[PDB]
Amino acid sequence: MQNQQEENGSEISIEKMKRYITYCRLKCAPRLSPQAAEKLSSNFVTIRKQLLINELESTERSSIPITIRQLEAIIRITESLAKLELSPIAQERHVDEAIRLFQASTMDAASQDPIGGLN
Amino acid sequence: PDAVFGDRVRRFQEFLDTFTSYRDSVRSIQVYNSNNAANYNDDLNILPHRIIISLDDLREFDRSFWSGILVEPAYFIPPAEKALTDLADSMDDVPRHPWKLSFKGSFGAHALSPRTLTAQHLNKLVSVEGIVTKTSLVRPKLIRSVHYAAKTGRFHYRDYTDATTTLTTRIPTPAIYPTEDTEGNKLTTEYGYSTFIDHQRITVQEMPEMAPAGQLPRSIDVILDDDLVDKTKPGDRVNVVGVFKSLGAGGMNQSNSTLIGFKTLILGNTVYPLHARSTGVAARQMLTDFDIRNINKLSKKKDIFDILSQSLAPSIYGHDHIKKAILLMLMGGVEKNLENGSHLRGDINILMVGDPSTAKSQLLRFVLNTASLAIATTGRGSSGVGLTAAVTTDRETGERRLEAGAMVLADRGVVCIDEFDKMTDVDRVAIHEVMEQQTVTIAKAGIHTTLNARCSVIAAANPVFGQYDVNRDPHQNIALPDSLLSRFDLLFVVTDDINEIRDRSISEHVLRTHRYLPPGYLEGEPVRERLNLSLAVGGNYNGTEIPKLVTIPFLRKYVQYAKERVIPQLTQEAINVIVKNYTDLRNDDNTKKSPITARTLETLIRLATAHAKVRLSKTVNKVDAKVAANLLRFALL
Ligand SMILES: Nc1ncnc2c1ncn2[C@@H]1O[C@H](COP(=O)(O)OP(=O)(O)O)[C@@H](O)[C@H]1O
Ligand SMILES: [Mg+2]
Repeated sequence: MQNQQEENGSEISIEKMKRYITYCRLKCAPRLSPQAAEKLSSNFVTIRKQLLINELESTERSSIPITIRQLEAIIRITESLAKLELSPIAQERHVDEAIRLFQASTMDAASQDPIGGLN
Repeated sequence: PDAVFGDRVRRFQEFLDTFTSYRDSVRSIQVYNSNNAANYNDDLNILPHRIIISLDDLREFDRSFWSGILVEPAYFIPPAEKALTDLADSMDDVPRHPWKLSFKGSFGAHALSPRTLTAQHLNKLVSVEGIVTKTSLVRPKLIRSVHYAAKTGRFHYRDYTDATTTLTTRIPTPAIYPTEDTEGNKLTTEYGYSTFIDHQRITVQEMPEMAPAGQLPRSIDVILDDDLVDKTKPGDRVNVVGVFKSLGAGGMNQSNSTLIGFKTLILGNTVYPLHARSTGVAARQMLTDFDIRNINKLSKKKDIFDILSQSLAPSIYGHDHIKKAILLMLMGGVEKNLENGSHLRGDINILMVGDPSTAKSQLLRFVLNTASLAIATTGRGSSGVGLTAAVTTDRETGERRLEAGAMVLADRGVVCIDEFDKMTDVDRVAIHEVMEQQTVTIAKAGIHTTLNARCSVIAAANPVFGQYDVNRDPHQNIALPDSLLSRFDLLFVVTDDINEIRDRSISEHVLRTHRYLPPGYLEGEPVRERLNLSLAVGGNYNGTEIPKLVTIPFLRKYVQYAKERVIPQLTQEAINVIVKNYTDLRNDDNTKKSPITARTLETLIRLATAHAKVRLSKTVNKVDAKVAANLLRFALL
C-alpha cells in the first residue's frame, strides 16, 4: 500500500523527504506579514486573559504555564508552515493552522489541568 | 653577494618608499627608544625592532613580490628584512639589532587551521588560527658567548646559530664552546657580556568551536623568539602568522636509520591574541578621535544614563532597572588598595530571580556578548574545581601546576552564572571567598597559593516553587544562604504578572522584533553565521551613529573609555546622601527581599562611582548618590 501510494504521488520517499528538508532549511527562511501580527497578538492576549481570570477565581497557580516562549513557539510553527511551500512570507492561513495545532497540543493539555479549565 | 637578493632588497626599498606609514612607524619606535635612553641618562620600556607589514598594500604594489612572500618566504622575507634594517640605519645616523617583519592582511588559501595544515603548505607563509594548549617555559638561548683570557687579558667571542634562526638552510657548522684560546690559555666565561635570546615553543590546536565534534583535534608546534614570547597563555585563542618549515632529516641518515617523518613546525612571525566568546582574551578595540569626541559629547547630556541603559537590549521589553544595573556593573566601580594591605571591592554583583520566560538567560547571553571578558558558566555544569582552579602535573618539569578555573580567567571581567540555584555546596563555599575577598586560596597537597579573581558576577536563579509567590515570604522563595545574598549588590525579583495591556505590549514588541532584516539580505534568504573573532589590540532598528539610542559597538567603546580614562573620587555632598539613605535602610520597618548589612553601604558607594563613570566625571556628585540609592530601593522594595 505504501509503495502504491508513493507511485501515485500522495506519499514521498524517506530519502526524498530528507533531501527536501535539507533544501528547505538551506533555502527559505520566511517572515510574518504585517497583517499576520495582529491576529497573533490578539490570540496570545486572549489565552493569557483566560488563564488570568481562571487563576484569579481559583486562587491557585496553574500547573502548566503559558508564557512568551509559547508566543515565539507559535511564530516558529507559522514560519515552518510558510517554509513548507517555500513561501518567503507567511500569510494568514499559516497562522490559522499554527493556532489550531497549538490548540490541539498545548491548550488541550492545559484544559486537562483543572486550574487551566473552569470555562 | 647575490644579485637576486639585492634586487629584492631594492624592490622592498621602493615598497617602503611608496608607503610612508612604515617609515614613520620606524621613526616612532626609534624616537621612543631614544627618548627613553635620554630619560635614563638624565634621570622605562624598549619597543621591539619590528614592523607590521600589510600584505594587501604589498599586493597592490608588487604582485610578484607579494606572491614571493606567500609562496617562497625563505627567498623574499630576508631581503625585505635587510631593506628595513638599511632604512632604519639610514635614518639612525644622527642619533644595532636587525629589524624584523610582521604580516597582517588577507592570506587567502594560506589562512588555515591545524587540521587543514598539510605538507603542501610546507616552506610557505601561513596564518593559523586555533587555541593555545601547551606553553613551554621561556628559555634563554645562547647566541654569542664572550670569554676572558687572564694570561693575555683579552676578550674573545663565539657566535652560535641553529636551524630555527634562519629561514634559509645553511651548512651546519657546530662550533663547540671554547674553553681554551688558540695559544692554550684557559678561558673564563663572561656571563653578562654574552647574549641570550628568549625562546618559547607553544602548541596551537584547532578551536573547539570549529573542530568536528566527534574526533581528536590536530595541533602544531610554533617556535617564538625574543620579542614574541609571553604573548599568549594556555586557553587563549590565537592567530599565528609564520613560515611552515621542516627540519632535520626524517631518518634518511645512517645514524637516525623510525617514522616520525620530517619534524614540522611554524617559525612564528606574528602572534595575534584573538578574542572569542567566553575566553580569557579581553576584547580591546581602537578608539579613533571621532569616537572619543562622540563619547565626550554624549557625556554632557543629562539623559545619558537612560540612553545607554535602554540601548543595551532593545529586544527585551521592560526590565529597565536591570539594564541600569548591568550598565553599572559594566562600569565596574573603583577598588581601593590600601597602604596597610586591606582591599575593598569595586565590582558590582547582580542576581536575578523569578519566573521562567522573563529574559534572564537572554540578558546573561547579552552580557556574555557585549562585555570584554565575560565567561559563561552553569550551576551543575561547572564544579568547585571548575570555577576556581585545579591541580595538574607538568610533563617536562615533573612538578605540580595550576589550571585556572572560570573565576581566575575572568579576572577584571564578568562571570555569567546561569541557573545559580543548582550549584553544589562546596561550589558555594568556594564562591563565597571569591565574590567578596576577590581571591581564590588554594591549599592543596604540597602547593599553597592565592590567585586574583576580581570578578563581577551576574547570576540567574529560579525560585524553589518554580513561580514566585506574592503572599509567601522572600526567604522561602529564594532559599539561598543569607551571606550569599549579602554578597550580591542588587537582587531583582522578576514576576510574570498577567495584564492585558502589558501582554499586548510584550506581544507587539516580540513581533516587531520578529520582523527584522539584516542589511543586504533578501526577503526569504536565511541569515548566515560567522564566528565572531575580534583582534585584541594593546524597539527601533535604525540606531546608527548615536541618533537616539546607542549601537552596541559604540556602547562598548563608551564602556572602554569610561573604564580606562575616569577614576572618580567621592565628595562629601554624595557621602551625606549615601550615609543618610543607608541609615534609613538599616532601620526601616519595610520588609525587603534582600537583607540589609554593611555591604549595602559599599553597594551604594560602588553604584555611585559607576554612575560617575557613566557621566565621565572625576568626582562623585549628589545626583549620582540619588540615582545609586534609587536603583537600590527598587531592588529592595
Ligand atoms: N521581555 C521580553 N522581551 C522579549 N522577549 C522575551 C521577553 N521575555 C522572554 N522573552 C523570550 O522568551 C524566550 C525565553 O528565554 P528566557 O526568557 O531568557 O528564559 P529564562 O527566563 O529562563 O531566562 C527568549 O527567547 C526570549 O526571546
Ligand atoms: Mg533561563
